[PDB]
Amino acid sequence: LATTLERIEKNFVITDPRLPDNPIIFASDSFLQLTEYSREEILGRNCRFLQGPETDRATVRKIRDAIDNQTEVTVQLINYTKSGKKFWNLFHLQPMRDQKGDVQYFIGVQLDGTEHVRDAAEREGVMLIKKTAENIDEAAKELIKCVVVGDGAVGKTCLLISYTTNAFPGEYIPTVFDNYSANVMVDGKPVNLGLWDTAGLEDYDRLRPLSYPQTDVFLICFSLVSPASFHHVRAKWYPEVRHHCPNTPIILVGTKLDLRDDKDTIEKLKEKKLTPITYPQGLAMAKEIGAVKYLECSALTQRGLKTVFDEAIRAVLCPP
Ligand SMILES: Nc1nc2c(ncn2[C@@H]2O[C@H](COP(=O)(O)OP(=O)(O)OP(=O)(O)O)[C@@H](O)[C@H]2O)c(=O)[nH]1
Ligand SMILES: Cc1cc2nc3c(=O)[nH]c(=O)nc-3n(C[C@H](O)[C@H](O)[C@H](O)COP(=O)(O)O)c2cc1C
Ligand SMILES: [Ca+2]
Ligand SMILES: [Mg+2]
Repeated sequence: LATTLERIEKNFVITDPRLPDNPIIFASDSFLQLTEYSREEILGRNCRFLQGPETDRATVRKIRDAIDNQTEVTVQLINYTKSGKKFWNLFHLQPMRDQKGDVQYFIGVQLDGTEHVRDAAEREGVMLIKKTAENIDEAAKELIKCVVVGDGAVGKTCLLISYTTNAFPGEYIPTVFDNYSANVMVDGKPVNLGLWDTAGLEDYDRLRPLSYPQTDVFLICFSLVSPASFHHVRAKWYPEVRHHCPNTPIILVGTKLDLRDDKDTIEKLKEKKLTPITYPQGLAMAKEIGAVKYLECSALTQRGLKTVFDEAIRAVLCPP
């Protein structure tokens, strides 16, 4: 079918207006190059970070008004790179609607230059960016939406960071919402996967479901070394997901696989009169909640990590 997003060699972002402050959920390589930001630095944030001292605030208000009214707009305004380099941005914004006809995303295309353009030059630029926006809209239809839920501190953010950047973040900072992207080869075909990271904390219960509409697959995560997090799969995560999304495939993911055989961890659990969750126990839970797959992984060693996302995609593309 249609091209994937990574083949569109233009500056653009896609945002999710259902989440607080309409954050970026996809950014093109060209946009990264233009703006000097890393992908993780800007995914999960509102695009206003591009603005600065010389930006015309009236023009910014036009953009806000268009977003609020869910209509397209085309403007020119001064923006800045991460290092403070000024550029002119011939900017086009348009809503992307789902099958029903409701707004699902906003698409924004930037044509960068060194001055405000007019007459013929303006007309040419506007035509180019509008065409680009239409190509993005077609390609974005196949963006797979995967939402990751589970208790606080089970490793949701670490596994996303490990998978998408091969690093390990370490120092625990609780998440509100954040987003990650991956282009994954599945049976020799490129697939764009969007990953919505969410807050495990119960006090975020009223916000979390803002991420749920139009989800293609859920990963419900629990730590293999926290029996409480495992029990919460049955008591909390499964029922919450099913309440909003009765028919969406779930993959059950056991995290921190590397700690299941860790001597200190086993000893600490023993002090609490507990033991790690075993593979057979995790599998039985998966069957209980009707998960299409049960998988184990470590963000630290990356063991099993690739398979998680490969199977998330297959759960959507290859539904038996
Ligand atoms: N040994 C080991 N530690 C891990 C692994 N994954 C996460 N951790 C540790 O667990 C802590 C919590 O990880 P996070 O990914 O931030 O937890 P979270 O699930 O995103 O928590 P919330 O954002 O609050 O919902 C991290 O500080 C890591 O040090 C892992 O695979 N192996
Ligand atoms: C799809 C999308 C792309 C955007 N791209 C830019 C951009 O390239 N440059 C910019 O200055 N603002 C951009 N914005 C506008 C800001 O995100 C924000 O909507 C604007 O600053 C007005 O809202 P605010 O007053 O709350 O900041 C974009 C918005 C969306 C929805
Ligand atoms: Ca981010
Ligand atoms: Mg997190």
